[PDB]
Amino acid sequence: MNLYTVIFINILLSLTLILVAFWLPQMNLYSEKANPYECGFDPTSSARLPFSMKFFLVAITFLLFDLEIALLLPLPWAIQTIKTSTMMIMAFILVTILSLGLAYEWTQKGLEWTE
Amino acid sequence: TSVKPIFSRDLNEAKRRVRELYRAWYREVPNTVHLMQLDITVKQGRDKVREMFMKNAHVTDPRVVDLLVIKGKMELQETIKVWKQRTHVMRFFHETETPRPKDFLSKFYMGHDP
Amino acid sequence: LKKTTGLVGLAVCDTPHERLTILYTKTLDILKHFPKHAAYRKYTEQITNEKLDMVKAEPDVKKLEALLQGGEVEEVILQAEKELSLARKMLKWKPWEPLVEEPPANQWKWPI
Amino acid sequence: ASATRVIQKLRNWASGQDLQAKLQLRYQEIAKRTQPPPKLPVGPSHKLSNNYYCTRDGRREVVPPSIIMSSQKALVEKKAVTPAPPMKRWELSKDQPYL
Amino acid sequence: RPTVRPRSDVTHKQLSAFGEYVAEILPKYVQQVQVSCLDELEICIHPDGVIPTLTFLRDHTNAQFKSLADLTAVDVPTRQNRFEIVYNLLSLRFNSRIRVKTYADELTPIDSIVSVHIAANWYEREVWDMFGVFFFNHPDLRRILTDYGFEGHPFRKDFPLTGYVELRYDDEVKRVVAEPVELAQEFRKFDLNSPWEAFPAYRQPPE
Amino acid sequence: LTLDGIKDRVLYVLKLYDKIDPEKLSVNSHFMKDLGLDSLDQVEIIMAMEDEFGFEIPDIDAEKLMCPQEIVDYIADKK
Amino acid sequence: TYKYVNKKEQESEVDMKSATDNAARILMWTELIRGLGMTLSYLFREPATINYPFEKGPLSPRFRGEHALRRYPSGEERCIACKLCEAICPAQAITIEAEPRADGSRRTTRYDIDMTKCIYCGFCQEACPVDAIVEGPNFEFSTETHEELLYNKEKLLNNGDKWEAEIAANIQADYLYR
Ligand code: SF4
Ligand code: SF4
Repeated sequence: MNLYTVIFINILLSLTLILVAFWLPQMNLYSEKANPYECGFDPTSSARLPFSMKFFLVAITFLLFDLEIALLLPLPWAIQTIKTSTMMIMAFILVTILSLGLAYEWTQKGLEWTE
Repeated sequence: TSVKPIFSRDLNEAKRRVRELYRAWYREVPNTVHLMQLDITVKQGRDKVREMFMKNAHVTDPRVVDLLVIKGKMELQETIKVWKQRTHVMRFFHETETPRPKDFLSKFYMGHDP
Repeated sequence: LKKTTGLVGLAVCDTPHERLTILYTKTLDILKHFPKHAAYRKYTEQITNEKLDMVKAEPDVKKLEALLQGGEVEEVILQAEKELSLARKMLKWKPWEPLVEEPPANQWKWPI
Repeated sequence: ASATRVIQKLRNWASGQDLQAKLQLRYQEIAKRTQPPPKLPVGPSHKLSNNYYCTRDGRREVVPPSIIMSSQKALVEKKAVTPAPPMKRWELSKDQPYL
Repeated sequence: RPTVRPRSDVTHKQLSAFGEYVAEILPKYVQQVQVSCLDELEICIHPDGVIPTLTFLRDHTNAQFKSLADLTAVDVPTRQNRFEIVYNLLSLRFNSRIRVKTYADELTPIDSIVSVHIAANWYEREVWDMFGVFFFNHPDLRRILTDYGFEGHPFRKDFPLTGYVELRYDDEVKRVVAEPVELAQEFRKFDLNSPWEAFPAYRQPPE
Repeated sequence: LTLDGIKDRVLYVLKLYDKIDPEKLSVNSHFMKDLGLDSLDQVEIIMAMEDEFGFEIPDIDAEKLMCPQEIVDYIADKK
Repeated sequence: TYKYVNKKEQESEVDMKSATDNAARILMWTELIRGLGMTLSYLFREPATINYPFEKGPLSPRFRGEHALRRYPSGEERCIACKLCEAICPAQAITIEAEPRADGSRRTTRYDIDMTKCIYCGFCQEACPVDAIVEGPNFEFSTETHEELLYNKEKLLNNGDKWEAEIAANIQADYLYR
């Protein structure tokens, strides 16, 4: 209940700050003021066109490595096990195959931002 | 008499280039009005394009017609891009200035101008 | 033996004597198609012949560069192939012909 | 200049270089703002004699450019020439070649 | 004489010899060759020979002028061809400078030398923008220095110093609008010409 | 070649030109002579035909095109 | 002569000690720590900032500031309506309408200097044959309207009367150079 109250208090504080920011000052709104910025000229495009990012393979690899992270994270409770040899071998194999995947992608130029 | 042409041998292909430029301007006017948030309508812009062609439409020298076509293509290119802004494309309409009247009574009532 | 030329984009270009030889002989062979009265033909034959003579005379790269005085030998090679390109372009043109048109009388009069 | 010895030692060690010798604040070694009056020299052609302007009139030494050939005025074995002798190659610097 | 420059007749003679060289290599285009008393070589050519002259001077072995320093125009509106297009070229190999002149009018374009020197792209854009001299085969020839909707070529002699239009913010239309120019000061022209001639060497013969 | 469809859609464009035809058109009515138009109005008509039929008419045949009859037969022999 | 900035003479080969030094430079971020030390030394230096409105920046007697019209020690205005300062003014910022005075002296009736048009080049004060127009040391004369920077003869004479105790001293310190 305590953490819930602190979360709600922080949310209410941020809402109070932005409500003060919006209801305190004086408003004078017109079209040239609220136009998009674009460094002092009218934008050619609509800023919603396709962007064509260059690190898409790195993003998918990040998804896979994040799930490898999720696999690796119960290690602080895994080291409390009674066997510890199969645990050590399994952790070594997991880190080794993750590193092998990273090395293969590096060799095949996956993380090189193909334009 | 005995001059060097620049694109057109005579007036016919100069008029052909004029028609091509006019087609391009006529097609580009709706896209310009949609992209740049213009107060005007599509009919007003096309009438302005016709007005500009008409005010240039008294010249019978092929070189001058070709140069007018070239300058019109440059203006059309900077309107195809958004190099020209709303102010630049609304400068064709003269919405602010009052035109000087064409009658002698008004030009006599104000100013010593012919 | 030279490691780098010092100019960016200029390759080291080993055995430069053979390359200069073939460029100069090609320049002479295409100069043989010009008219005999072409001043460009006469002067370019003089330049190419004397440079080919000194490239046959000097076998060392450094001393050959010192004799040629056209910068590095790779710069000399680039200048030779550009002269060959100019020879082709000047065969396509005909600059030895008389003047195409006299200017007006006050065209080059300064001050007005 | 008004810094303690410990702070000067820390500054010198952190910079790696001696700073009190060449500190970038000017204290007293600059010139005084009030200077003695000058007496500027007169140049040549203040001679009061043998100083006619026609003998040093550089502005009227300018002539119209000389015509080498003309399509109107002229109406028109030897070696090929160059606009100038080719530029001699620069020598590498001796105080610091840094090559 | 401590107030007069030295002359360097040696480099004057060198430039004269090279002017003879170029004039006899290209008689089809060269109309005049002159060397000034400031030791500068000018070669005035027909407009048809701009490309061959500039190519010869770009890569000829004895005339390596591979760097284009300047490309400008001079409006002299009393000759028949009112624009004098001037190319200043630099020879790093021979440490020399040459000047090549051609002429144009408002309706006679000149072939662009972008295929010879790439700086000629922007230089010819500037020449077209400021003088209205069109250039054949120029990639994206357009204005470079004037305003986007600007009309007329302002470096011409007949164009006014203040122009024809001026810009101001208008609050009714909420825009930056163009109006006919109205000066509150009216720039005062000064007749700073002495009625006595200064240089008898340039005294023109009477009409 | 759907001659009646081509004809009445061309007539639909001409009626919805909003500059001419106050019940003055015919199939063989000339633009410059009968309708009293000029080259810019003619190329506006041609561009309307392009926008209505979905194919491009070049300038070389548009300048020899003079009447709605040659519009409909040109569209017929093109399609 | 010339020198190279990035070319290396031969190579230092491959050695275990040099390899260990390069490895420690890469891993231990030695040049980054060196830059940290440099800006730390700058932290422990003394700043060059002056307290502005109380400690003004240093200047020179040649300094071009605000324009002023001077007077003779008798009180007579120095300007003699000769207009060559506006002839030499590269911005055409001066207007010098003039007429004979009541006592017949050649004086000005309108002497306007547009400070929004002036480029502060001192050509007027170096062209003036009687040291009438000067550019005194005032630079803190910023105004809240455009019109206050359109000076007339009354404003220029007021500036000359205000700053004469400093302008005369600067001209005394400077006139032997000019
Ligand atoms: S300082 Fe220069 S620009 Fe200003 S008024 Fe004097 S002469 Fe004119
Ligand atoms: S201020 Fe000086 S230069 Fe200007 S008009 Fe007066 S006397 Fe002449």
